Amino acid sequence: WLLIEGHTIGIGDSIADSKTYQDIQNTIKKAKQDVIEVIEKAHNNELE
Amino acid sequence: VGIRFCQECNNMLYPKEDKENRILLYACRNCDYQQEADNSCIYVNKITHEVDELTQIIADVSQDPTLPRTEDHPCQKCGHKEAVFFQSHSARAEDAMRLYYVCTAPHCGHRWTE
Ligand SMILES: [Zn+2]
Ligand SMILES: [Zn+2]
Repeated sequence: WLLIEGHTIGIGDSIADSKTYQDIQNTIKKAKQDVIEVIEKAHNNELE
Repeated sequence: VGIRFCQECNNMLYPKEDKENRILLYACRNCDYQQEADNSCIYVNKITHEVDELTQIIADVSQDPTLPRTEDHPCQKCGHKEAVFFQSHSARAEDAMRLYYVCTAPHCGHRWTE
């Protein structure tokens, strides 16, 4: 039956849309900003 | 706490008892020289070994291209805006990520911590 149906993998499976791309980029930016804030807290001796 | 040497053969002086005048003295083990002890303490160790690392920072590190430098913290003596910063930068330095600041100005080298 797989001869009739078919199965594959390609670029279109690994790609996503621009809304999801911008969401991912926003999450990465927020994470980097949080790490910068934690670094600032550590350097200012404000880390408990 | 310090080590003082003999003035005759330049060997190490050792503390010893003066049993009649009841005073600590330093005497050489290789001759007969004796010297009165002013500090009146011999051995001391700090187990927690807290030391200011600002004394261990050479002022030459302002010429390092690899160290980061900031503009927000100015120097205290010359008021120079640019200054490099770095961490404790040593092993057995307990747990602290405290920054040490060195002014990167010519004929300067004031060191402060925040
Ligand atoms: Zn001697
Ligand atoms: Zn300065």
